[PDB]
Amino acid sequence: EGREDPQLLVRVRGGQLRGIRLKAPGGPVSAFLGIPFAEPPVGSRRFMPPEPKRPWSGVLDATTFQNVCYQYVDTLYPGFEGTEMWNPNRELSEDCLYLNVWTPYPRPASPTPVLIWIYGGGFYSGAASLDVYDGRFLAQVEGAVLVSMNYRVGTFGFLALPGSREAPGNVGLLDQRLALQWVQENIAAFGGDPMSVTLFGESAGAASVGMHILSLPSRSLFHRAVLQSGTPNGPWATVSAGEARRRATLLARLVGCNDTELIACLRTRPAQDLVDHEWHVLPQESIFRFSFVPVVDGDFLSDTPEALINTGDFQDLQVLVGVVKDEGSYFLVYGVPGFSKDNESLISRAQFLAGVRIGVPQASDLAAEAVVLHYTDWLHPEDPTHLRDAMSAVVGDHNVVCPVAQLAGRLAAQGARVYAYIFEHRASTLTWPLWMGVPHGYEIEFIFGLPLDPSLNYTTEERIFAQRLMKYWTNFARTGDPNDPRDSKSPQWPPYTTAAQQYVSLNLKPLEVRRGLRAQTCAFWNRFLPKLLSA
Amino acid sequence: EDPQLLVRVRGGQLRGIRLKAPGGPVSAFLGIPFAEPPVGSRRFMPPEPKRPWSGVLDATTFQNVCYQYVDTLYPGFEGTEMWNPNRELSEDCLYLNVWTPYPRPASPTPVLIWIYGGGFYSGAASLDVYDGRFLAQVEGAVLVSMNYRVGTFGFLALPGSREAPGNVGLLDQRLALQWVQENIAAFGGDPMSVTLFGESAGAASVGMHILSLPSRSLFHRAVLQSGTPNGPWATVSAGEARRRATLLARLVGCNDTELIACLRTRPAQDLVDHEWHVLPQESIFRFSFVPVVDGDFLSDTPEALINTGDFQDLQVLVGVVKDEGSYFLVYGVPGFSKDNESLISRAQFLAGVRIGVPQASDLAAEAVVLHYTDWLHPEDPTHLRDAMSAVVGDHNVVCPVAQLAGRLAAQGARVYAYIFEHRASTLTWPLWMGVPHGYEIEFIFGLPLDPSLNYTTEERIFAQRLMKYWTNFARTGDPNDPRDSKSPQWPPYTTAAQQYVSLNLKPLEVRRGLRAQTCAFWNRFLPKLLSAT
Ligand SMILES: *[P@](=O)(OCC)N(C)C
Ligand SMILES: *[P@](=O)(OCC)N(C)C
Repeated sequence: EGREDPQLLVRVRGGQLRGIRLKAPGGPVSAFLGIPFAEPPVGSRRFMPPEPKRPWSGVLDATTFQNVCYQYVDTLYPGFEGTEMWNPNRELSEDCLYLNVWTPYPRPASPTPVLIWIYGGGFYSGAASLDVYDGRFLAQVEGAVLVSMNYRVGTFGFLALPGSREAPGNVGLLDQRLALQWVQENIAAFGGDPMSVTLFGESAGAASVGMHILSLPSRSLFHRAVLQSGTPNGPWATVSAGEARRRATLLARLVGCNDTELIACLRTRPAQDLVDHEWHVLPQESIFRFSFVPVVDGDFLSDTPEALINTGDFQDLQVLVGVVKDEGSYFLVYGVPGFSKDNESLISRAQFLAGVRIGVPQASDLAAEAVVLHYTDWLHPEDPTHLRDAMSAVVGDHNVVCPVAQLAGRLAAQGARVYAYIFEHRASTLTWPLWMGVPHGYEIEFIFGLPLDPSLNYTTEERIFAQRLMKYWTNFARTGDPNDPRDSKSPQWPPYTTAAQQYVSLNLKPLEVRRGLRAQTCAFWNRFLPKLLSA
Repeated sequence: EDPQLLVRVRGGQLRGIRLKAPGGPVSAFLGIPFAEPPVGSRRFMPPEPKRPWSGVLDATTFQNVCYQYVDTLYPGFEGTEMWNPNRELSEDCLYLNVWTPYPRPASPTPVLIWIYGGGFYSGAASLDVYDGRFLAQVEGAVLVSMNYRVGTFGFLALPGSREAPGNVGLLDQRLALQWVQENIAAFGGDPMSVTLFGESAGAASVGMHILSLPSRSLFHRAVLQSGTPNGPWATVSAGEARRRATLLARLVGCNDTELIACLRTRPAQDLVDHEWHVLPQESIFRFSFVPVVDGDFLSDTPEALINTGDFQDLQVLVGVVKDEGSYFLVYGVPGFSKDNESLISRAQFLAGVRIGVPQASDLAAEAVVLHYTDWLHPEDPTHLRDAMSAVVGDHNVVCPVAQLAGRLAAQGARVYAYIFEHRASTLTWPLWMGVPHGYEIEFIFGLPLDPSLNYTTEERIFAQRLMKYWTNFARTGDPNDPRDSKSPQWPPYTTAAQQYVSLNLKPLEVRRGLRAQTCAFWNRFLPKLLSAT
């Protein structure tokens, strides 16, 4: 050193880092990108828990995003922004256990609340380095310290032979945990406050956040939580030990491969081979089902999430949870026949009954009859616009909206402070057709405040709206309360409670308060439908 | 010695009485016998035609009420008493009444035939609310009502036996309908335009004449008020009828022939004493002796018969009241009384549902609870009390009606449907019960036109409307008033549009779908649940 920017040299437990000064709309930020937090999980370490990163010599260059974890790359719609935005934007490699830090410039003198992002991607994709997770705006505008990590997805992060030493499963969850530990020990170097760490994540990121809520060793590593459109409970976020064993051994068969012999053989397989067969192991044709997800191992997850939400003590917990207007529309184009991004997708009753078997793949004939009976509009039972929307509702409700209600309910009753939202604003830029409304993931760019970049084409009300949301989020991280402590003018977001079940609408209009989160419909999914699966 | 009051029917001569209605005189022929008294060896037997009589039979007074249970739940309360027998009980009860305009119509007049309800265990054609003087006078209708056997006497069956074949109460009705084909012309009725109407078990009876071929030649149109032949309460299987019959026998100290002989030796009231101890479960809106699927009167189940029948040349008017379920809650659901407001608890609601849906398995019971609970206020007692009412009304009346209306329309019938929402000002039941079943009858019959009865002046205008709808329906097959416009028309009920009208003080409002979501539950899902316990 000697001739370079003094604000950009930091020491962490493993060594020296050089960050980069970055432009935000309203001024500069500090970014430290691609800080390794684990030994590269390669070679004999594939399928295994992360090991802490051994110290390095010299000044590690932390000025660019690092590798993205090895994963499936979607190609359904080439050139199409709506899908491309989620695709890896750095080299795919198994050597991907890196994390990123954004802080103000200059770094703050007093310790600042830390927000840690956990990306979604169904546990088979994702990357901390996508544009919509750019931490600079929350860093520049709200003075937050934002941290995001890569964690292993797909087989690499989730293939499990439960009980074995060499593939215990949940290791992707462990990468996340290791990055949380890294934050505890090192964030202060950046002016972060380790005693004020808030996890936020969306979809599998949200289910991830909830796993950490439910898993004791993770508990001491954060104080507050945000789950956007995802839950640790529900039909897709976990598999049983048996089922995980089953998918793992099938995948092994499909590629050539006593648990030791099998795993050892899997370890000799090229990464692309596992990705090529990843999708062939699901018990039924489905949507919103993923092959390698967190397992109920009786270790990380001591019991099913359903059990742990019911019987856990959430005394100390402030939690923000919510959903987008159309949780189910996105995946309809991936595998319900009838549906497409390129037309209105008006479907028939026949296509709807078939769609229900696909969106609720674990349902018997009777259970499905019940779904179809519930969501049919008996005045207009053949009406293709309603059917198309009912198909979206089934998928959205079953996988997200009702799980979120089950979670919000149990948490509030076990003594947690819960704030709930439904996000209803469709981006003016959005490239999915109108019929899809607000698909999951499309609140993210607002929360992170991307509309503040005047080069991005958002409307002026969208720029103001983004600021509102960044304020809710960072207020929540600061205090456990999304409300602005002075500003009593603006309508208050009340806690969600079992008695009143209040939540707010997030759109361009001021906060409006509503009651019951699809209460009638969720009684179907959460209370009735389980029992109809004891017959 | 008025010649207007003197008529020769096929069996001989009758002398009527001149009665007064608010706007003029009416000729009444009360207690005309249409069958041999069904007594002694005729108990449980089909009715035989009344033998001809000498001289002039006095038909100026209501005859006896068929032998039946009498309600004593709230002794001296007008709400219950208005349904109790207003004449002596007797097995000698097969009589009918005819009201006609005074003087007797110049040309053949459409006939309405009324069939009382009472759960097939009670009722009488002589109650004040079935008084036909108003329809006869104001609208010029020829109105006929008959007594039919009820309880064990009308409905006890040992199916297959010669001596108690079941459905005789219904055959009583059919014989009274035959009597009308043969005799109504003498009173200036048109036997070629006969319209049945009935309420509750009476509506079910109307529905069975629809589904029973030999009855079809005896009327041309039907009105079913708050009841249907299909659904949980109106029929029983042969197996189940045999079961209750043999159990009633055992209970009163008694091979088919031998068993019936013994039953015939018992005093009427001994049978009635044990009428209510034969039901398989604690229940409400369930009744021991009801029509039986006998392969004779009813060739198959009413469900089977409405799914496949051909109803091309049939006009039908069907409807329900706003609160079909409130009435029976006080008769055996803990927490319910007419005296307080019956704000019930959640536990009372779950136990109330096993009583309201007695044939429901544990899982089906739960589906119902989970459906009818308002999840925004799971434990509010007002909601829970109203949901209880709705479970019972929906399961027993509204959804069966929706089902019938759909089937009839799909299979060629011309159907009109209604919900009745006006609570009578004079009603003596508490407000929480709303509009209980049967409290439309007094309006259709035109009782508010009696200045002495203390109905509001709006209620009188309402009653006039209703009488016009019903009699227009009898005249033409269509309840709409030709002379009259814009304001608005009553559209036929169809499977596509599902249009019905609200009947209340405001002008007709057209609505679509009759508890459409909730009836999909009862009519489509619930059978599947139970079938797979
Ligand atoms: P989420 O992670 O969204 C991206 C696939 N999810 C739908 C589980
Ligand atoms: P309806 O006949 O009325 C009985 C008092 N019924 C509810 C079956």
